Amino acid sequence: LPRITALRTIRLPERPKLIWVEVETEDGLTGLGETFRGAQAVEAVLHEQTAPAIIGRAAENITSISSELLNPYVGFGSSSAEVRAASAVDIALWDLAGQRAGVPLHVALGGAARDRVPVYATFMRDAGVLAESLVAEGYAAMKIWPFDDFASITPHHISLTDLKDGLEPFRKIRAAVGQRIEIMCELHSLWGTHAAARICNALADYGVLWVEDPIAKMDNIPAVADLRRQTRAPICGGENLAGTRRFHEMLCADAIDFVMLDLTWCGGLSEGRKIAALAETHARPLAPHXTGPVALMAGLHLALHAPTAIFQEVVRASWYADLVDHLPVIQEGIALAPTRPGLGTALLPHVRKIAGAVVRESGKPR
Amino acid sequence: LPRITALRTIRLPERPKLIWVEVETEDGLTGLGETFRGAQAVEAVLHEQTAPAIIGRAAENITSISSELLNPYVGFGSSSAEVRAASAVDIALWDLAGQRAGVPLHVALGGAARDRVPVYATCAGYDFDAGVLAESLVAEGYAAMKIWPFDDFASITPHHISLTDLKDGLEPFRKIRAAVGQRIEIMCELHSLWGTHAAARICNALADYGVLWVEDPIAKMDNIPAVADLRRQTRAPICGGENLAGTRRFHEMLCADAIDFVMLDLTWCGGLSEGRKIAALAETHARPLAPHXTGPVALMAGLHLALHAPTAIFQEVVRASLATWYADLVDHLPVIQEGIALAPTRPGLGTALLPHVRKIAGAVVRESGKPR
Amino acid sequence: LPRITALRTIRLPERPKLIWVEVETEDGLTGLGETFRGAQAVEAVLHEQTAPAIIGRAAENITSISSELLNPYVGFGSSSAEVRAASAVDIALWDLAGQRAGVPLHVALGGAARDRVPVYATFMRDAGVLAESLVAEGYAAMKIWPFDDFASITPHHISLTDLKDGLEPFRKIRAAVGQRIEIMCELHSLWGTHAAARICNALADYGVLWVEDPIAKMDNIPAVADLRRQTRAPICGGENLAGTRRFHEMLCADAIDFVMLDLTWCGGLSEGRKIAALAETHARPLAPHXTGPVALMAGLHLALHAPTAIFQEVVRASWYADLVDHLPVIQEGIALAPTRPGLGTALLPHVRKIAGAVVRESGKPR
Amino acid sequence: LPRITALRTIRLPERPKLIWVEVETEDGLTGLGETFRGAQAVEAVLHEQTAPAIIGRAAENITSISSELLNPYVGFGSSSAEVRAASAVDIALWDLAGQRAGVPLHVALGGAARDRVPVYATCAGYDFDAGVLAESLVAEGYAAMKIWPFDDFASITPHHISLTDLKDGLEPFRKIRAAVGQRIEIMCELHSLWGTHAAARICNALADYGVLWVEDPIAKMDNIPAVADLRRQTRAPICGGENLAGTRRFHEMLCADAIDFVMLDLTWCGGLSEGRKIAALAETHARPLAPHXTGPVALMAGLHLALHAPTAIFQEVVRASLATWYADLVDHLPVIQEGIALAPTRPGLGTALLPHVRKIAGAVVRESGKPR
Amino acid sequence: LPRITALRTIRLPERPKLIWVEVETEDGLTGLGETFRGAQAVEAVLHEQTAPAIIGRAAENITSISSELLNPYVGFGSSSAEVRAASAVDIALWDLAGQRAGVPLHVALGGAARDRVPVYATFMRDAGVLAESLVAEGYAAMKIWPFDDFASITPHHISLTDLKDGLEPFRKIRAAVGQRIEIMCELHSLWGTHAAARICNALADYGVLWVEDPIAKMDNIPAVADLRRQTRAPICGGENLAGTRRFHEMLCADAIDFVMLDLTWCGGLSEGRKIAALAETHARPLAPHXTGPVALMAGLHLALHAPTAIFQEVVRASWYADLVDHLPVIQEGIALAPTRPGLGTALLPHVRKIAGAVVRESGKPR
Repeated sequence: LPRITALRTIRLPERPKLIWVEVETEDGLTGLGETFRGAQAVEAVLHEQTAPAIIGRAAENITSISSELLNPYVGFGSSSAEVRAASAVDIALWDLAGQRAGVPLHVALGGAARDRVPVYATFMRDAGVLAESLVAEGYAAMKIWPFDDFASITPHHISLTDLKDGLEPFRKIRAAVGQRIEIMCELHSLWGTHAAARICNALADYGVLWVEDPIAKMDNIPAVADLRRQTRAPICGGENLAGTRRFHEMLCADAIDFVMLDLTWCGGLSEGRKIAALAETHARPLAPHXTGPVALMAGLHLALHAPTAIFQEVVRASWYADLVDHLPVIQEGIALAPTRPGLGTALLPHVRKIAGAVVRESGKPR
Repeated sequence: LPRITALRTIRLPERPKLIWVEVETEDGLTGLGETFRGAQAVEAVLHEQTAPAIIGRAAENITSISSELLNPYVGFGSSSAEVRAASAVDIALWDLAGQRAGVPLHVALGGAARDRVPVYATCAGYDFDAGVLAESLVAEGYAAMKIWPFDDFASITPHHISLTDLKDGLEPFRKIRAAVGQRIEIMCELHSLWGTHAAARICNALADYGVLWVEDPIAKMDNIPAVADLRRQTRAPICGGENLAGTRRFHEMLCADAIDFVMLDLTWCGGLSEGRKIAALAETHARPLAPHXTGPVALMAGLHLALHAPTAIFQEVVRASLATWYADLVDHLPVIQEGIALAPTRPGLGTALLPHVRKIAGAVVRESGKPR
Repeated sequence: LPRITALRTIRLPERPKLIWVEVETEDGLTGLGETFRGAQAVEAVLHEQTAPAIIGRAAENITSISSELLNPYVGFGSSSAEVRAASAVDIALWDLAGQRAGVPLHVALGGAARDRVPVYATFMRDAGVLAESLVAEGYAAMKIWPFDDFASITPHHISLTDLKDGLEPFRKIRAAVGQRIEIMCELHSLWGTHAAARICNALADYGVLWVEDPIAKMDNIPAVADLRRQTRAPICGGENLAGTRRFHEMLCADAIDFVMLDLTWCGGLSEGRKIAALAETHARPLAPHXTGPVALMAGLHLALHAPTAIFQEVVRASWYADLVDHLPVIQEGIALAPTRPGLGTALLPHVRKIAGAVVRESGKPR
Repeated sequence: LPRITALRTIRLPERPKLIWVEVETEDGLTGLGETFRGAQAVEAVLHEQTAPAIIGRAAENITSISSELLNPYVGFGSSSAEVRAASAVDIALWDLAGQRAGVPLHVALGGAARDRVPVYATCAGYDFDAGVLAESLVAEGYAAMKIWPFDDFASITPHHISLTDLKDGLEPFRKIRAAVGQRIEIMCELHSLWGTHAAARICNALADYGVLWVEDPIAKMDNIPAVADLRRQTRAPICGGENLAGTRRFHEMLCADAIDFVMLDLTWCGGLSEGRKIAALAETHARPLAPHXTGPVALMAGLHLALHAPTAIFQEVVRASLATWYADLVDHLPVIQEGIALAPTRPGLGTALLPHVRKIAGAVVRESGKPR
Repeated sequence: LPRITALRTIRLPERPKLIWVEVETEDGLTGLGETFRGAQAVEAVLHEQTAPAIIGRAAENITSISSELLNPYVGFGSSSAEVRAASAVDIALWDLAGQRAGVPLHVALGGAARDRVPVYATFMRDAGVLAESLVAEGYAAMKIWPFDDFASITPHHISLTDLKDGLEPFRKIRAAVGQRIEIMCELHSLWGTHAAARICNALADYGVLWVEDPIAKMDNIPAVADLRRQTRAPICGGENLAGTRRFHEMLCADAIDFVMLDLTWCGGLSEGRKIAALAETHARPLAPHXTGPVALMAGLHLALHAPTAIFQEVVRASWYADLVDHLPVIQEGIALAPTRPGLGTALLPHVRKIAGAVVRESGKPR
């Protein structure tokens, strides 16, 4: 029916890590997608290789386009420039399916599993004070990463004295708010097995909800599974992983307690929907990750569709409002279900005319 | 002492999939590397991401640089544009180590395991009846040949192959046997095109032709359980790894008993540092190895690895009897006589871009740091 | 290019466990290696079997020579007299590659992963006092072995009363310095499964960094893996093991938390480099072991190259200075990266003329 | 009571790989043992290390002594010079136990399981057309023969074997079959020379010759996963263990279903105490066993184990019809008639060095303790 | 050489569970063996089936006779009447080998691994008082079974109140003697999985050395392995098991921490020697079990030979002295190595003339 007509990318010097992709179909509509990191490489993928492959294709064949884009000869099965490009396009295509059908993107996926989802907020100074305001604002959980700096000394060991400093923020939170908020420890994929296990064991007293991405890197499923087995710590994994294969393997190895994924990194909404189905089959909980405003809106759509989603990561400090027309409605630490058709957000008309914006186009723009 | 001072990429409109990378050091030397596919993406990585990370670093910390470049926050554990870019730089760095020490690259790696390696030729000339081909390949002394006559059928569907399409794909195997019998090895390339049923059906049907290996049967070869089940059910000899990257994926293939032979492309796997680690994996498992061959630098890099690797048995090459475009771009190509590649004696990689390459019409030349 | 020209061994009656090997190449240079235990047997291997195999060979083919030497018809896959000889020669050959290239040995290996590495020091009286001086000197860790004597009663059981005596030094350390130093318990491969597990469990309160070589002997990978699983104690293994095969097996069984290796026992630098790559693939930390001055310098070179190295074992009490021209520079419990080409140490000219030195030569000495 | 008083080693310039060990006790008796390869290393171990450890100990604590000598701080779990030295002493100690009790060695071990064992002959005479050989071996009553025609090809490369080299290596198998059909068993020795692909290719190609076993296919046989995968994929009958040592490695081979037959050399595996433990492993797994045969002492030690071991089916021997150098060095050799070795009736090992051996020209004789 | 000439059995109405077997060889010597339970069935096996099989056989072929006797068409692989008979005969045959060679039975086996072995003694009233006398007498360990009676209510559950009563003796021991004696809890193969795990967990605070035979019955290797895994309790197993096969399976499953065996039940000394070698390969400790005086002497011989033996079970209350000429010398909780040839004990001449003794003979008695 309606075919893909043009592909446009936008980069802004103010945000060098971001890239926006707009896909035009012949019916006058335009879909929005986004991805994060290696923005020039992604731009190059989208124009050099993605546009020839997708322009002229019927836009309704989203899953089939995803399969092809997620399956390049090199760079498949990882969050590569190739796969970030594919993720961006897939979001724009689901956006378009929602527009065409006049329903929110999560409904186009197959429907809402919930009308709203708890959000968590994403400390070196006084984490207890921070915990107080977040509790007051109604946030059920908070995430902090106070061990990061220590990995620059060495990722394969952490001193007992450096460990103790890293634990202070958790002591401060529990002293200030007890059990009134959940804590997540983010390890950013920085550590070897021994350091990871040392941190995980030391966190026991603080009752964290999860330890996220403990091992460098999280494609190391045997290392994560052994850590989980030895320490019995709650492990979250997935943020920077892509494709059902690595997710399926983590889940089957019993390496993780929670599934995390970034819809702009993991392959996109079509892939993320498949990962949600894997999480459901294993009865494991899931939370989408959040970069730019589009990643956030795509994530929230998944968090409302996914049978086992429990949280959506939001930022508090994020300029998103300068780029797009709508953001999700968050009330007392709870994001509500969008009702607008499609993704429910679009770039503001001025974004192309921002100083030094790099705007590239393939095909025949409207 | 010697620090990295600049990073240059070259792209030529006639070879759109290729990219050459040149790495300059304070001591006046330039190292050459190369990679293949998504050349603009790779260029972008090299200049937006790699250049700021390596410029100012001592060039001699090859494996440390490689560890970093192979571990980006996104794109790790696969032949992503990130890892391809890393591989190109790693080749340039080993080139430099060879140069500084005045030794061929494979000696910088820790020594030759052999002074020559058997080759098989898959490509020739300027562009890139099986019985007649087999005859002349045998005449020229090649121990092995690789063909891929099933590829077209996968465009009908990658998940089934008819009995009729099967019979036709097997015709070239019949011809080779009828023409030369056991005088050459045959390798069936499947290019990661097929699902489990179609691959099993092809693998079983090839039994009677005594193929040396069936290469990359499964779409895609990160599907280790699918490959392991294939090898188990059919008992076919399986070669895997050409388009995979990093020690993790190879380590997993090998532990799962998924493959009989290890293949790798030195400009896709992470580079020579990683390839050296991948060769050690193979040696530990007692499995044989062959480097894959794209541009002249991949060829020379693969050769160095084939001479260094304890278990290397073959090196994929360009046909030595037929003049090739490689010869237009670089000063030196490996000596291949009678199905044998000889060990290079020159220091470093042993080949460099010809002076006119930077000036070719429509060449995109991008630079970071301070080119001399 | 330059070929191997002569092989010389030196034994000194003062140090009966040691042996030094010097390899001459035709370019005038000479490489130094060393190994420890069964020094006469090693001498016999080097002259009877190693010298015929290597004299006339190009010295640059280090890895290939290692493969042949590590692969004799009998005695492969263990720290045998055959494999200690091979290790000694391989160190001398890497020494020579560094000399030829005019770079430190770790650079010849492929480069530094770090410019310096923490060292640990290697108590029955008052361990707390010892802990004070080591902390003061800046040592991050210390290793003690107070259970050794009990294994001579029986290696398959340890009395609750003997256990308690063995634990005193750990109590004294923690009372005297708290968390200011790491402790490692060395079990010297002396114990059966039950005694090992008893010791490991009793050590929990003292928060040891690792328990090293708990089982007699550490080729017993199933016994070590079960101990690790049942007690969840941090296990170090490898000191007296050789070849990638036994290391690969330990790592795959999840038998260990830390990889230890002795470069004069394990097959040498070429083999040790491969073991470092295994450790890296598993994301496990590594520390080289230290015997004579050469073992120490070879170890330190590996500790600077190995992606996952965290410590280098040093002695405090070691006469090394009477034998060789250079030792590594240790500052405040931190060994710095050598800058001299090659191994960075050579026997002093007088060593051959020491009283009763046994000096044997094969080939044609300079 | 009777304590070990001295330890003697003998080396002869004509048999440079061999070493004999003699162990003296207070009661006037001397026990004989032997081992093979790295004879100077072994001599050194025996005198620098073993002698101080055993001298003064009661000779009757054979298994305790063995446990100690087999557990050196370095060199354990392999046929190291340490473990070879230990094995030689353990044989001498069981020799002594037999002597003191006035029983053949295998009876000291706990009894004969059989009064004779079938043998296969691999060596003859003074130096150490397959159809003609097979004919006379059959004529002489041997149930089995062992050949190793692939060894030379491994010096080209251990990681691949051409189809042509393959065809030639198989020729002796064709000849044996064409000459004698099913009248003799054939055993293919591979001597741990090959990588996984070359071994699989050889194992598969031997299917049609009905070989009893393919021996030590993999370089080296501590690579249990490689051997297990080989046996699984090809279903070939695999014999392993000749050059391995200690119960651990045998226990692991057996549990992994890597082998169909257990081979061991009593002068390399740890000795008779350890071999007895290794035979118990085999019995538990219901797997058959054969001792390997180097010098006359290894032969006699292997025979005793073959008569004792519950699952022993064969014993490798020297050809009984042809006079051998063994007869120059020792007083007694096993009775081998018609492909059968008879149980010795003499006490102890049942053979001792001839008086003139100590005096042979250029004999290196070293002693520790107090020789009488 | 000397052939088996006659087989004689003796039963005494005073001890209905026992049976003695004497084997005569043509050289005038006679060997003694023994077994326990189902004494009439064993008598019937020995005369109906064992005697025809062994009379006329050379006695020196002990291991071969054992193989045949342990391998009947029915009843192999268990401590059956068939296998108890075989065990009895095998002990008599090893006894004879020691006599012929003029050495103690453990020396005939291959030698002593130790010249002496610790013994442990085998409470509802006041276990603490009992603990005091045993400590005073020099016993390193004691074994009690206070949970037995509860299994007669039901073997598949134990009440929290019944559990508490069962634990009292352990509380009393630790209150009265602290860590001065080891405790073993004997469960007699009485319990299902849940009861066994409940008991095992509740015993943690009392620091028992082992829990022996927790599951009904100990051929249930998966049930024992899961118990060991879930509770991490030290498990002893083997007393009533026979043949290397069941032992090999327990050990490979990591079901046990200690190997126990009864030489009159397990197949005999030849079989027990093979089980000792299995224990050694796994690096697991071993203790022989003790029924009549012969079982005890046979056990002690094994405990002196077995590389990994740590204890020998002795009784304190045992009339043995009325039946045989020698018992082992126990000094301060330590049994010393026998020096007499053979088993080192023989029936007293009067035993055949005891009132109502049932004495049966096959072959031609002297």
